[PDB]
Amino acid sequence: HDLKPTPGSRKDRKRVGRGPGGTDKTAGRGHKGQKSRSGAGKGAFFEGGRSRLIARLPKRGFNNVGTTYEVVKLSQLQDLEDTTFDRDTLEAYRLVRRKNRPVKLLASGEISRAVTVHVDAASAAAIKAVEAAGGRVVLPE
Amino acid sequence: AQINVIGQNGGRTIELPLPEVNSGVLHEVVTWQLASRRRGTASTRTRAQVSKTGRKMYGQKGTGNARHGDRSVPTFVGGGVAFGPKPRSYDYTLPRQVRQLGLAMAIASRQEGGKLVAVDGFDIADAKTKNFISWAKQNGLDGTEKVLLVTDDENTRRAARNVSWVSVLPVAGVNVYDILRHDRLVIDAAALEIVEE
Amino acid sequence: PKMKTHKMAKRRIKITGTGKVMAFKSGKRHQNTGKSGDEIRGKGKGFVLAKAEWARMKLMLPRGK
Amino acid sequence: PSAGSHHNDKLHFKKGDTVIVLSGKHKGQTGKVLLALPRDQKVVVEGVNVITKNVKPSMTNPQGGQEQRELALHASKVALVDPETGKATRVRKQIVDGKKVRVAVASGKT
Amino acid sequence: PRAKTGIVRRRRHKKVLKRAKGFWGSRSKQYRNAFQTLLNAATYEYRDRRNKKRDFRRLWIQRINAGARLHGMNYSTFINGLKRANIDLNRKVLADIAAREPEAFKALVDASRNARQ
RNA sequence: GUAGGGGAGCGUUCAGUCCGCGGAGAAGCCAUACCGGAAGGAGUGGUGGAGCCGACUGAAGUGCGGAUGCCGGCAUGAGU
RNA sequence: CGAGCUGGAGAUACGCUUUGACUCGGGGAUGUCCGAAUGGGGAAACCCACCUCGUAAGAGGUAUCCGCAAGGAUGGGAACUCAGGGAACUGAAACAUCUCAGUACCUGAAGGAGAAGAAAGAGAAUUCGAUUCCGUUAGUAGCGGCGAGCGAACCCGGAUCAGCCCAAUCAAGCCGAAGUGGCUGGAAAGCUACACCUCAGAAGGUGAGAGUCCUGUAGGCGAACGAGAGGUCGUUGUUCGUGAAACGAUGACUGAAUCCGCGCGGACCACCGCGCAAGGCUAAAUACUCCCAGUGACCGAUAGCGCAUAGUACCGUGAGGGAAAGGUGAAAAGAACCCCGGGAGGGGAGUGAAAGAGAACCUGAAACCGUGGACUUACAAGCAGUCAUGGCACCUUAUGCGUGUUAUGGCGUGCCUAUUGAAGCAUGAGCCGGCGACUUAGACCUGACGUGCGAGCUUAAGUUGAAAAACGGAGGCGGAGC
Ligand SMILES: [Mg+2]
Ligand SMILES: [Mg+2]
Ligand SMILES: [Mg+2]
Ligand SMILES: [Mg+2]
Ligand SMILES: [Mg+2]
Ligand SMILES: [Mg+2]
Ligand SMILES: [Mg+2]
Ligand SMILES: [Mg+2]
Ligand SMILES: [Mg+2]
Ligand SMILES: [Mg+2]
Ligand SMILES: [Mg+2]
Ligand SMILES: [Mg+2]
Ligand SMILES: [Mg+2]
Ligand SMILES: [Mg+2]
Ligand SMILES: [Mg+2]
Ligand SMILES: [Mg+2]
Ligand SMILES: [Mg+2]
Ligand SMILES: [Mg+2]
Ligand SMILES: [Mg+2]
Ligand SMILES: [Mg+2]
Ligand SMILES: [Mg+2]
Ligand SMILES: [Mg+2]
Ligand SMILES: [Mg+2]
Ligand SMILES: [Mg+2]
Ligand SMILES: [Mg+2]
Ligand SMILES: [Mg+2]
Ligand SMILES: [Mg+2]
Ligand SMILES: [Mg+2]
Ligand SMILES: [Mg+2]
Ligand SMILES: [Mg+2]
Ligand SMILES: [Mg+2]
Ligand SMILES: [Mg+2]
Ligand SMILES: [Mg+2]
Repeated sequence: HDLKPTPGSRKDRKRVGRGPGGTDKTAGRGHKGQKSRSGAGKGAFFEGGRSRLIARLPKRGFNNVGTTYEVVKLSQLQDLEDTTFDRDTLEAYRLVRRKNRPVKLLASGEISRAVTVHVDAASAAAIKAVEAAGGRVVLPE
Repeated sequence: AQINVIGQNGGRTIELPLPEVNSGVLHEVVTWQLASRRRGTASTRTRAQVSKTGRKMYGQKGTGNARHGDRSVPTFVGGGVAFGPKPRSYDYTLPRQVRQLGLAMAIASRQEGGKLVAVDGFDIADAKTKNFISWAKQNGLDGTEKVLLVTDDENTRRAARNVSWVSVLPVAGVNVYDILRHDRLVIDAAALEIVEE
Repeated sequence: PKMKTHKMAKRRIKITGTGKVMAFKSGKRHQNTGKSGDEIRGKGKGFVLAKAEWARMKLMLPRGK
Repeated sequence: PSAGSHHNDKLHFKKGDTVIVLSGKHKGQTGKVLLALPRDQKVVVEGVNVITKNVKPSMTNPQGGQEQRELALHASKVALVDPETGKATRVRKQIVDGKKVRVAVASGKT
Repeated sequence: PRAKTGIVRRRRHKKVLKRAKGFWGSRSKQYRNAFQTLLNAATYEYRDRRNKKRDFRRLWIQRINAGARLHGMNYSTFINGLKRANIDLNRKVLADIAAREPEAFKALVDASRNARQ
């Protein structure tokens, strides 16, 4: 019973109606309207009576899923990672986690100390700037 | 950093939750814990339920009376409740992190108390209560506080059970509640420095 | 329950970085032989809406795609 | 809701037995058991006393009349006795014979 | 858990009905008419606070006018010659002087007139 | 100052916990000229007969003059 | 079990039982008539029979279908499950495809569950490996007057595991520790001075609150009996609305190969993969809850089921609808007896602590009706108040800022809702009680406050323990845009 709650960490709700204090009558709702009505459904994309922007517009293209590539960054194999190398499960037990996708390595930062990579694919400038700083890139067969 | 009782005398480990213990995270974990264990049970009926058949009762216009449809209605005596409680469950999963930090902060709050008694032994003969009362008496347990046991020895509990001024928490099942719920923690000692690590 | 994505919109509106929503320009099926040249060219494209009529779109999809 | 309900309709004593009133006005008095009603958990000790008026009832007796007889009681101010002490006197159950069961105190028996 | 009015309403209500006494018929006895009567009563209280501040001022005034005229002075002329000789008296007091204190009012008169001409 | 958004709070129950009262009398009810800025809350007196106030915290079937609202009681019309 | 019993029921008289009753557990025997009714009929509970044995009194049999017989079926069951049949209101702000929804309802069958099930499968890894269930993938892939809206599965984590065969311990009960003295009180359990028990401080009863009176609990025992193929045409199913329509699925027409063979991989073709149709059963996890038990930030008499009990009273030709109902006391000690009256009712008495509990029996609010008293009121015009003064009265938050009442004055258009505008001759309402309306759900969306970890944050289903919680990385959010 000692304790107490963090100042502002629990706000007391609104119970609308109840007095002129107070939220008299109406309950926020004003006077009449379709809004006034105890009834579901309005909803949120229902502009006017009308026809919507939503359906007034060109349907371009379609929808392909595709293979989407998991980001690996330079400044993350770099800086103070002190090359424990990429291996396989190693980068997983660090900071690049998904499954059921292939990993990609691309630029962003700068390059120094020599490292060999173990990725499923990579950008041209990436293999470029990592070989030119002392290390390979293992692309599968 | 605090002393034991019947075996060793170590206790200098166990780091603690400063600035100077927090009331907020406590109250959080407590009220949470209290919630998690409620029976979720207050059922009432609505119109669909109140055995009060659909049938239009009388004339939609004509009678000189206010208009009604059914007798199963919120404005009727007898009828169903409007906005009543139903069976639910006020439980959630408070994130690990703060369970640990609470628990801790409780222990602590009672160490700088200092209502801790770190215990390495227990001399309570064979499972008898009077022996508990005696041992107790000689560790500093006047009789004017609520005391919470945590050990692992069936005998000591069986001794610590009927005691009006004491509660008996077995092994791990320990919580910010019970502890703050009380005046004293029977620490014990065994799973304290090793539960540190 | 889980707020449905408006498949009405899965080929006609786009999110971004800043959060802004884009869509295309309109008039490219019988608004043709008109023409004019910079019209027909202008309309194949794409563009960000104003504001006011933004949030709606957003609420049409949760994933942003 | 019955009175022996919470008392497993159980009469700890018996018709005959001497008794002493624990709590009440009749604190401590002796009485043979004249009537022991287990379910209602009610019972008559020769102590109690009461003055009852049995109304007109022409037959028998034209006029009414009255009567000094005694109001029954609740087996929970009834107490069995200890021949030695004779007071507030619990009971243990032991075995004399020979599959005959009996009843001591802290110094048997009764 | 459910929570009947139980008690609260009787409380509120009595509060009103205890404000509500001396009132003629139903007003003093039924809640609705009572509370109601009191809405209007509210209006009358507020306004009539400032109002009485007016009314009294009026009263003092007519008494002074009297006073002046009791010799040969107008109210306006008396009070004006009592602004002129700077005799900065409240008029409530002036009424008091005027009706409870004769020869004093006499002098204040002679003064005002002097300062007037 | 109307619709409206914002701010601080009053009361009701159930609940955790502490202060604690009660057959030399609990709650509830009844009277009143005390207190608080207001929701409200205290003092004492009469009622009653066995339970309850206060602080902090939590959760709500949480505050009614209206709905020709619902249940119940009692008035008018009428000694007609 | 061991002393009382003779049902609620509260009444007399009759009795019964320590040779063991009454109550309890466990079997048996007897069980009229109706009802699947079933010997035939019938307007259910009634009518009339025929046959076998009996001395009669009686007893049995006499439906229909599957069967050689023996034997099984009929009818009922709140929901739960499967199947044949299958609505509409509604939404799309109109409607018709569509959505409501294979929902409501009807029906058939069946069980304590059921269904489903042992791959011509998912499928895309040349991986998994019967089903049902939950988590998740996932509002993703897709469906759609591409509108409203509709919405998977594989993988990944759990629950529980099974695969077999054929045709050439609880249910009655017993036993269980430890306090007395004084005090208030009508009454001790409370106050108090000293006590003892605890594997027992859960609870309930006892004249007011009992660890140590009682029944119990922790614990310990515990029974004779007792329970454990293809194709075509019209269609449809899955996210499947004729769309490129695969596949299954059947109504009508057609009815191929059987191993160098058959089926699928979403038109279709080769290739290359996964597979063995035409035969059956299958526990387990899962669903429900009439019923039994345990609990409760569920209700306590307008609540809670409709019912403190009743589907009754009452309404209805019927289907069907369908109430309000609670409290003397600690114990009947239930008021002998005198008084006015035919009575009803009351006034004593007497009991009790209290009859300020007396059977219209706990409190006893308000509207509403009255008796008495104060101050007032019969030349007066009124939303009934206000505010100022005088009169009279009173003195337990109370002799001054008084309180009650009043006369005279000034002043003054009930409330609510609806409105450009309400005293409105515009809506509502006899009065007072009590019931009466902005909520809940989702691990959805987006924000404000807060918090814990912080380039890191987090579990869900479940598992184990459970007077507590911990485990659980499967997935989720952040990480890079176009
Ligand atoms: Mg507000
Ligand atoms: Mg309105
Ligand atoms: Mg309007
Ligand atoms: Mg009318
Ligand atoms: Mg002025
Ligand atoms: Mg409380
Ligand atoms: Mg209460
Ligand atoms: Mg009303
Ligand atoms: Mg009318
Ligand atoms: Mg007449
Ligand atoms: Mg008339
Ligand atoms: Mg007449
Ligand atoms: Mg018995
Ligand atoms: Mg017979
Ligand atoms: Mg027949
Ligand atoms: Mg229609
Ligand atoms: Mg429509
Ligand atoms: Mg059937
Ligand atoms: Mg076809
Ligand atoms: Mg179809
Ligand atoms: Mg096919
Ligand atoms: Mg009541
Ligand atoms: Mg009811
Ligand atoms: Mg009489
Ligand atoms: Mg009078
Ligand atoms: Mg006149
Ligand atoms: Mg007159
Ligand atoms: Mg209103
Ligand atoms: Mg108008
Ligand atoms: Mg009028
Ligand atoms: Mg009107
Ligand atoms: Mg109108
Ligand atoms: Mg935040």
